[PDB]
Amino acid sequence: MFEARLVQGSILKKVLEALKDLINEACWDISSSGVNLQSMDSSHVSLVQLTLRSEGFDTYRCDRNLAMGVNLTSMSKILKCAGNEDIITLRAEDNADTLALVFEAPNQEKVSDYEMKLMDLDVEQLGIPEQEYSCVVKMPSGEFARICRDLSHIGDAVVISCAKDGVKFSASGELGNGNIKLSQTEEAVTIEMNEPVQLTFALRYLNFFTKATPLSSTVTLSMSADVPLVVEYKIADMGHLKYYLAPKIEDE
Amino acid sequence: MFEARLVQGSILKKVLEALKDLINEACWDISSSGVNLQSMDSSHVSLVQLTLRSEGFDTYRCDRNLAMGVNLTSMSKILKCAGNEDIITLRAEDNADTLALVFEAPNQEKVSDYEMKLMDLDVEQLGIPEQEYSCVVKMPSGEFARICRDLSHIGDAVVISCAKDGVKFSASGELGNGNIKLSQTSEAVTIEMNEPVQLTFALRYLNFFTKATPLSSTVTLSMSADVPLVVEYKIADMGHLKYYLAPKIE
Amino acid sequence: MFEARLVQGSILKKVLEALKDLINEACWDISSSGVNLQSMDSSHVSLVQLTLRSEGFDTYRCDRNLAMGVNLTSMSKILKCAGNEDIITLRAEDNADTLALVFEAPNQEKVSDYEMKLMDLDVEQLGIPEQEYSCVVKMPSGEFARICRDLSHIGDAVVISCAKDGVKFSASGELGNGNIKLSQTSEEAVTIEMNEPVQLTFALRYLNFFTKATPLSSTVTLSMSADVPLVVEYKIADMGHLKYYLAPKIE
Amino acid sequence: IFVKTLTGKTITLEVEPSDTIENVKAKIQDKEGIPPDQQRLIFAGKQLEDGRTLSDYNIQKESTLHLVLRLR
Repeated sequence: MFEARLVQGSILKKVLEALKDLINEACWDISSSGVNLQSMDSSHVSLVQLTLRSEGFDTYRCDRNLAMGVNLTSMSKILKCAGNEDIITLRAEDNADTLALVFEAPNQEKVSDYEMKLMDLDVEQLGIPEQEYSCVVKMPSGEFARICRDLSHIGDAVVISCAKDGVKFSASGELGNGNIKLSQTEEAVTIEMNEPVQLTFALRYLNFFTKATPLSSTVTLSMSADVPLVVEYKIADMGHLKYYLAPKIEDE
Repeated sequence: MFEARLVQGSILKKVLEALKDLINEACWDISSSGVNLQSMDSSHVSLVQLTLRSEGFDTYRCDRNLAMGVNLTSMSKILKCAGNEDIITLRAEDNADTLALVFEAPNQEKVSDYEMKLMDLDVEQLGIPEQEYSCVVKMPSGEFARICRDLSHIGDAVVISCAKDGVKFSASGELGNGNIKLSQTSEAVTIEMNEPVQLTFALRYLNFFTKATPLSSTVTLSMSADVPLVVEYKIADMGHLKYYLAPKIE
Repeated sequence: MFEARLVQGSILKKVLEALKDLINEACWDISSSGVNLQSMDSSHVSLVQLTLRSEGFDTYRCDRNLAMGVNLTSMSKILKCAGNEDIITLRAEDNADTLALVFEAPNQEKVSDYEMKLMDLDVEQLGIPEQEYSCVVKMPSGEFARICRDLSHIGDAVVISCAKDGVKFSASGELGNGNIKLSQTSEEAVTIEMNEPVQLTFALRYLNFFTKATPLSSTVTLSMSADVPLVVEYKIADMGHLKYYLAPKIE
Repeated sequence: IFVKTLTGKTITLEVEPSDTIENVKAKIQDKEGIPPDQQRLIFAGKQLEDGRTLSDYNIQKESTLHLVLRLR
């Protein structure tokens, strides 16, 4: 028996909102320590890592480790039937050719229960022992989000540039070019660096990543020369959602 | 001449929204009793009965009985011009082939007047007559609406099962299946049954019915074994909007 | 060598909003007196006249007079990248084949910057006389927008009948017809300045094009006369104005 | 005939032996105010079935019937 009672179903619903477009089918890794999802997007470009640790839940029970094949789109389609304050529980048993999701309206008075068939998938891994980063930036999720949305009106790629004197998102296109700055600081931005850096990323995928904005009011950009950008959304003393994206070779 | 002055105009607006996507061409029966409508939808599937009683009008004058042929999407098109607070007046002169709609903005500044042509049409009646139902569920309109909408993701039909202590709506499709239980209190879902029942209905039509949600905070589901479900939306102190939908077999 | 600056940069946004649909590439003539633009729409139908006087700009410098060919849709895309709260600054150099727009958040830190490339302009100036009008109506913009939008469902054209008691907007189609009567008073305050009565038929299409200017002012003014183009006015407060010209239907 | 709840109280009524359970239940709510749904009737240790008549099983006059109500 795997069963997890999560009080805020919103977190789940959102998580799938931040996934379904980037990933179609995935195998959640459900163990004692928590629920993991590690998958390349359907174009094999960006790496996605979701960790929900047993702690952040309220009820967490996993007997035998199991691997749930599921279509994130279907699952999201199910979670759309859940209210935002609805307490949500996932329950699958052993063999588990299907999964059950129960939504309790708060105050109760209403209970909804669905089950979706599962798919036989295998695994992911994609471990990434990682490292310290020559640069890291904590900033409002929404801000970064619209930085991306707007600059995607100029170039098809943004150049992020980092020194403790601020941060700069530049882009250029047939329309001409534009350059955003920040300048440091409850909110806004911090920077931590052992070294300044400049990299070039595709706004398409970043704009995918910003779909997780509703999770944390803060996002974290981690980058080092010759290391993929890791954009970071913290989930509620629960887990985290990481997006890995390889920088362009010539900025420039 | 026929004239109906109605001070809360929203209602008419709302009524039309609850109709146009279901009924196409319809004939309003106009009598001293009030304005009535009974018609089969575009597809000859669902039944609709609208009742607006003369009493419920602030002014009601009918000097004879007439059958107004009209396209509901045209009347709706027109009504969208009316404001929400607008006093809507409705005037069909003696034997004219057209219809007048006057939207009087409250505060007496803007006053708008429209006239839409009518069609040569018939009445066709179709009274049920009436009966008592095993189960009668009284439930929030918004809830019924949400249930129909959410299930329609999952399947094309809904099984509604009414038992003394609660009500369940279920559906199944390729994606999986789902069930939603109400659980009577103990607004405020209410069950009156001399008997339990469970029936299957086409979800698209329920979703058509739920267009009447704005007309009231409370919807009524009335059915019994082997007999059309009845969705009822109460038009306050005025009349009612009722949809009849035959259940699936099995 | 010019830089103007507008806190309440929001205006620029809306200015481009009321425009980009109606006209694609235009030439902003900018003197030492202020920023100005006038152009026909893309179909050679409607006339458009915008003036932002340097009076409103918190800072203005124009050395040598400029004529800036620009694509309004693109400039619109660049404006979208500024906040409504944002204070804006427009900057060009002599010839200036490129215009630098700069966005400052009233939030201080977080300032953006852009360069949009310009175009080689044609030669354009209009014939607007600034004459006296038989009827001048003054109403809230939202209401005119409602009226135009609503009559669009009824028919192609809207007859504006203007008299001293008020103004009535009529329309027709294969549904039937409609009429909307406004009145006087008693922001706010609809008015009629009348000399001779007028009855003029206009095309709801271009009027609905005009109504996109509504976010600019709480009120619109309709200057009308017979056998002369309708004049629809939205007015930037403490700044300047925006005006539209549309020929009535003939006969 | 007598009808006693579990409370140990019978009460008097007039029915015609060789009759139906239902009309009896109706007599019961007349005074008591109980819907014939909310109620059930037990005599001779067995539940009395709806629609049957007494003469099926054997009964004479002056007989205490146990009135036992259905679930809340």
